[PDB]
Amino acid sequence: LRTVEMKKSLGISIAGGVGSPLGDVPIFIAMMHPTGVAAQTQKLRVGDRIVTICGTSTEGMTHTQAVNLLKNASGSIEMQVVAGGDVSETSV
Repeated sequence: LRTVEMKKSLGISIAGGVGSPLGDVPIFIAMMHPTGVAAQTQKLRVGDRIVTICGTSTEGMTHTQAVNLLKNASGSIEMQVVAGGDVSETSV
């Protein structure tokens, strides 16, 4: 579990959520802009699953809900993540 505080775009591409094309899966980081704010933290990784955003659980969030929250936010944006662990995919 890692907790990150970012100030803004965040420079991440998020995927997953309730009702995703693969069913209800945790929100996750699918890509990251190489020079963006997320990259600059050196604490987020592609494949991280997002457990909380702006101090609230992602349990039950759809992809649209999570994206709208992140797009709308400014100031300090808290995120907590867990590593994907190569559990549901494999890094090559």
